[PDB]
Amino acid sequence: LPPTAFTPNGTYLQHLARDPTSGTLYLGATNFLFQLSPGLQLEATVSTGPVLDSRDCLPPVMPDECPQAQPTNNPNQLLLVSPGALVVCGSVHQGVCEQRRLGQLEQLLLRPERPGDTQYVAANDP
Amino acid sequence: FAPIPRITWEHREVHLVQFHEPDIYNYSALLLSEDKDTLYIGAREAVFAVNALNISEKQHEVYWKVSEDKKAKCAEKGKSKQTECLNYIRVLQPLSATSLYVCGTNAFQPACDHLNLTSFKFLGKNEDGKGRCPFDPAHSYTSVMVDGELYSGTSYNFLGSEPIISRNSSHSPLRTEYAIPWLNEPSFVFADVIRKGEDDRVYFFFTEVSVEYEFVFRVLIPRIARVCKGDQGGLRTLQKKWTSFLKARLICSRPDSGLVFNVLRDVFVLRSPGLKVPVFYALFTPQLNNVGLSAVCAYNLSTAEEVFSHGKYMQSTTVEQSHTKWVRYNGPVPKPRPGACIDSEARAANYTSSLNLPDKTLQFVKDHPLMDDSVTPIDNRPRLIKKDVNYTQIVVDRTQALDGTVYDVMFVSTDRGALHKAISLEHAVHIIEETQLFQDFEPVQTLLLSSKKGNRFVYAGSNSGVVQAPLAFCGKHGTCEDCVLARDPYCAWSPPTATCVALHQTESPSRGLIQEMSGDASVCPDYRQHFFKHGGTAELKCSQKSNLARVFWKFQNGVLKAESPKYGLMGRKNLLIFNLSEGDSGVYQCLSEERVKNKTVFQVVAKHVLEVKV
Ligand SMILES: *[C@@H]1O[C@H](CO)[C@@H](O[C@@H]2O[C@H](CO)[C@@H](O[C@@H]3O[C@H](CO)[C@@H](O)[C@H](O)[C@@H]3O)[C@H](O)[C@H]2NC(C)=O)[C@H](O)[C@H]1NC(C)=O
Ligand SMILES: *[C@@H]1O[C@H](CO)[C@@H](O[C@@H]2O[C@H](CO)[C@@H](O[C@@H]3O[C@H](CO)[C@@H](O)[C@H](O)[C@@H]3O)[C@H](O)[C@H]2NC(C)=O)[C@H](O)[C@H]1NC(C)=O
Ligand SMILES: *[C@@H]1O[C@H](CO)[C@@H](O[C@@H]2O[C@H](CO)[C@@H](O)[C@H](O)[C@H]2NC(C)=O)[C@H](O)[C@H]1NC(C)=O
Ligand SMILES: *[C@@H]1O[C@H](CO)[C@@H](O[C@@H]2O[C@H](CO)[C@@H](O)[C@H](O)[C@H]2NC(C)=O)[C@H](O)[C@H]1NC(C)=O
Ligand SMILES: *[C@@H]1O[C@H](CO)[C@@H](O[C@@H]2O[C@H](CO)[C@@H](O)[C@H](O)[C@H]2NC(C)=O)[C@H](O)[C@H]1NC(C)=O
Ligand SMILES: *[C@@H]1O[C@H](CO)[C@@H](O)[C@H](O)[C@H]1NC(C)=O
Repeated sequence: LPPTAFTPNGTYLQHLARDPTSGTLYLGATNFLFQLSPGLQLEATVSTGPVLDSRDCLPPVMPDECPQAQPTNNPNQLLLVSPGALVVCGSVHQGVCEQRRLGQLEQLLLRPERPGDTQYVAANDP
Repeated sequence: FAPIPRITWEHREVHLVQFHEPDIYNYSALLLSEDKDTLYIGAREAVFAVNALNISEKQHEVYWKVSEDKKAKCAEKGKSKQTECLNYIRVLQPLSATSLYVCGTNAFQPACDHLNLTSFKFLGKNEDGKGRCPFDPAHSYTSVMVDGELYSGTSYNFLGSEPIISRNSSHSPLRTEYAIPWLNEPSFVFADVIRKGEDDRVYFFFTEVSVEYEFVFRVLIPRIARVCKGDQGGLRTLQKKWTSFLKARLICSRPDSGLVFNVLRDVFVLRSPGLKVPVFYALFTPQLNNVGLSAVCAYNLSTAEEVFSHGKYMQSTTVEQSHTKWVRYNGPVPKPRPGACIDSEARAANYTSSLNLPDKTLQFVKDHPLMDDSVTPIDNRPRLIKKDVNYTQIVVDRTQALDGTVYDVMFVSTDRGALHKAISLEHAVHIIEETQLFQDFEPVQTLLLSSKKGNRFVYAGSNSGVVQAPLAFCGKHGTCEDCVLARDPYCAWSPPTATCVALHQTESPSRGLIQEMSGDASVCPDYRQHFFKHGGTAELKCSQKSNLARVFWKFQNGVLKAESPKYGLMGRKNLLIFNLSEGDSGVYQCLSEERVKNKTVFQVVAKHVLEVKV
């Protein structure tokens, strides 16, 4: 009955985080986020890229201010479960982070609209 | 090298007004009023208001002493309870017509407050001066109040591990980055606003560990830096940070002699009544082998402005592959120019503030605060290089001579409580005089000039008190020759009054006055009797003020040789006739000889009529 394996197509995996509470697993992949049951059943999928980006440019990546912006893939840089949210940091957009609802991966809680240098969290390079 | 001070004035032989409060020390902060008649002194745990015309007249007093629970808190942090754990006034700046902005170390809790001038009582604003004032009385510090906003350079913390150049604005607070490219172990020396589309700039001067140079030990380097008054920081990057911070080497050296002075001690801004461009007079000492040497380099603002406006920046690069080396950047520079102010050009490209500058430009300045070009002195050499003297602070007065030839008068203080007056004569330094300001040889920590009509004074602070000196002592000169030979642009000889007067002060007629900076006392118009017993000994006293002149004696119209047994010289100037007899009677003349240019100037110092009894 439950999957014994999880092999996502058209992507590579970076990170895994287990929710001590519910047993829920979250997966950080290239341009994808997955929510699995403790039995590996796929529950939710979120797209994370590609995005128009350049390591030389600051988010929000504006084409008029960043003409060298080119489509970039988004390997997951950081994926950690906090009491309130799922903490998500990518390789893209200066290593900016976001907060998603635990159990409702699709539901975004916090993703700063216009972030500054003090909010560039993770390594902007896989 | 500069010669020795022509004349030495003992604290005893000149009129110097002194001020100190019993049990109050470290008179390091000096500020004079708008009216120039009231000088405010910032000391350790106290602030005073003294009559600037007679510093000894104490007008007002206010204390800001540290509590025992605060002293013990400081001591428990392994500091000295009776030394460092006290309130050293570090910030003494004008705030308004009715108030001053005051900050003290305060047993390592930098605290700021407003001194109410009408009451001479503190308002108890009790502001946290962290960033504005140093914690340690040992730490470097600089501050300039610009448009009621404090621009300060000091340490951001207790240990002095975090440096900071910042603006306590309230509207738009801005500070430097805590990074080696920005500041690398600086020791703050001086700051001021250089006022004007074009924005004002706030210049900073300091010594820091060099990134461009590598030697046996870490090499220090003097720095000239500036920020734009209108800075508001970057929007996405440089959030609450300087976007206009650019720095450059300040070079003071004579290379044909291997002399390099890489430690900046003081900076004075010569604000010319005539010249449209200000000149920075900077005082330096060498880091290596200082024994000690001092140099005074004068820098034209335009030169520095040229480096900051058009100079190529320096790039940092990785080198094999754990090292960093700094080289000239010859790559593409963004537009608007990184580090530039919001000028006429920027406003045309719809840029109103730093907050709307492209991230390209902001990132560039953040990664390139250092310029490749050095800021060099006027005539590419120091104005003065001196040996056997450790100079501490500097002031300059631009004065017009009788002739109309303008001289920039350098008042330089020493680490032994002395003041030297020097002028760069025709391609050579002339140290007019030296005065012992402090009877206790206390180093002059701070120096402040008032060249204003009437109240023409220099004010020097040390740990023991404050001294008030005039800019000249013209009256000390006895003869016309002595007055001219001084070669002081301030002093002229008055034939009607038979006194050496202070030109641009006295009410004597200009057209009928004598002054020659050449030292040719030729422009000038032109007997102590003794009766000693036979066999006895005579001491004929003779003295003069020139440290650059030597005295010889004459008897019976011939140059007498002060040799045993008949003659002797006591103190190299006083003649000693040993065995008095009939023939020793007559006129004895003490004469001086001093070289000015090529020529020698002989003067009759003493005239004596010695008569030996029978
Ligand atoms: C400080 O640096 C500034 C930057 O150049 C110096 O100013 C300029 O000096 C040049 C040199 O002569 C001036 O050019 C010309 O002067 C002659 C003399 O009469 C005149 O006949 C020419 O028609 C021309 O004006 C230039 O105008 C002048 N500009 C300014 C704004 O001063 C300044 O002299 C330097 N000061 C010191 C003490 O080094
Ligand atoms: C503020 O002004 C006072 C007035 O002179 C300064 O006092 C002096 O402090 C120094 C030490 O920093 C004393 O020197 C001695 O050093 C030896 C070396 O270890 C030590 O063993 C002695 O016990 C003593 O501390 C000096 O004697 C003392 N002067 C007097 C008259 O007591 C004070 O240093 C100044 N503070 C600042 C920050 O400038
Ligand atoms: C600064 O000091 C003056 C000196 O007293 C203060 O003046 C008093 O101000 C009150 C009103 O606030 C008047 O009623 C008193 O008559 C004033 N006395 C004198 C001698 O002038 C002034 O208020 C102080 N300023 C601040 C901000 O405290
Ligand atoms: C230093 O920064 C503080 C931080 O705001 C400034 O404080 C404000 O001062 C104004 C009057 O100038 C008051 O009206 C505000 O209510 C104060 N706000 C706070 C939070 O203190 C202070 O004035 C600045 N000092 C200088 C000399 O620039
Ligand atoms: C000039 O200042 C230097 C220090 O910068 C003096 O050198 C110190 O002199 C004291 C006196 O004995 C020594 O104990 C120190 O070890 C010396 N330090 C160094 C680095 O040399 C120097 O004597 C002063 N000379 C003059 C003429 O002022
Ligand atoms: C001011 O200076 C004069 C000059 O000697 C002196 O007599 C007078 O006492 C001084 N005033 C004070 C308060 O010391």
